[PDB]
Amino acid sequence: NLTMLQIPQGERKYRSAIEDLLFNKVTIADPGYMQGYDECMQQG
Amino acid sequence: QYGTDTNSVCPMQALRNDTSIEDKLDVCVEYSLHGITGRGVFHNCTSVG
Ligand SMILES: *[C@@H]1O[C@H](CO)[C@@H](O[C@@H]2O[C@H](CO)[C@@H](O[C@@H]3O[C@H](CO[C@H]4O[C@H](CO)[C@@H](O)[C@H](O[C@H]5O[C@H](CO)[C@@H](O)[C@H](O)[C@@H]5O[C@H]5O[C@H](CO)[C@@H](O)[C@H](O)[C@@H]5O)[C@@H]4O)[C@@H](O)[C@H](O[C@H]4O[C@H](CO)[C@@H](O)[C@H](O)[C@@H]4O[C@@H]4O[C@H](CO)[C@@H](O)[C@H](O)[C@H]4NC(C)=O)[C@@H]3O)[C@H](O)[C@H]2NC(C)=O)[C@H](O)[C@H]1NC(C)=O
Ligand SMILES: *[C@@H]1O[C@H](CO)[C@@H](O[C@@H]2O[C@H](CO)[C@@H](O)[C@H](O)[C@H]2NC(C)=O)[C@H](O)[C@H]1NC(C)=O
Ligand SMILES: *[C@@H]1O[C@H](CO)[C@@H](O)[C@H](O)[C@H]1NC(C)=O
Ligand SMILES: *[C@@H]1O[C@H](CO)[C@@H](O)[C@H](O)[C@H]1NC(C)=O
Repeated sequence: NLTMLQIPQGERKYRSAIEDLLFNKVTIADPGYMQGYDECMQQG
Repeated sequence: QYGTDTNSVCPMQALRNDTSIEDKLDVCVEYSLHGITGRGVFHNCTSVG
């Protein structure tokens, strides 16, 4: 059973189930490559 | 002393007319607020503090 290591088969996914579980346990800030300047302009 | 009170002491020659920030949001301005001066960008927000 290789299900956990495969990309599940709308827009196609880019992470396997185990990759999803690993990334969900790590807190990483979003650098905002596309439009982060305007998002930061929306101060809070 | 600087920054130990919510109000200030000012020489009369330094006083200027009040202006509003409503039409100057999200742009860099010089400010003077009850004697506290600086440069900055202002945005309307939910009240904290
Ligand atoms: C040849 O190569 C090129 C280059 O590789 C290929 O082109 C890429 O193809 C993919 C797939 O089609 C494109 O992906 C889509 O891009 C959409 C636009 O993304 C931008 O705008 C987003 C905001 O609108 C923004 O969030 C996004 O940036 C975040 O995500 C990217 C990764 O995708 C990160 O790198 C960024 O740092 C940033 O990350 C932050 O946010 C993430 C999301 O919360 C966090 O995970 C992350 O940690 C950060 O916090 C970017 O600037 C995007 O909208 C599309 O999203 C849909 O699909 C993905 C993948 O399945 C889902 O995860 C999304 O949820 C979303 O899902 C659903 O999509 C369908 C269809 O659109 C929609 O109907 C439905 O409503 C959506 N519903 C849901 C559940 O949300 C997607 O990511 C990519 O942009 C292309 N790159 C280009 C053109 O340069 C090309 O395909 C290759 N060709 C061949 C033949 O292979
Ligand atoms: C192979 O293993 C995966 C889990 O690693 C199994 O998938 C899970 O199955 C349970 C019970 O049906 C579901 O609640 C989970 O959501 C499934 N996880 C997924 C789909 O990632 C899978 O059924 C196994 N395959 C076989 C035939 O044994
Ligand atoms: C400042 O306000 C006073 C009182 O309204 C007014 O008399 C004065 O002309 C104003 N000064 C300027 C430069 O507009
Ligand atoms: C600023 O935000 C407050 C609270 O959200 C709102 O009541 C107020 O009207 C806003 N100010 C302006 C000038 O729109």
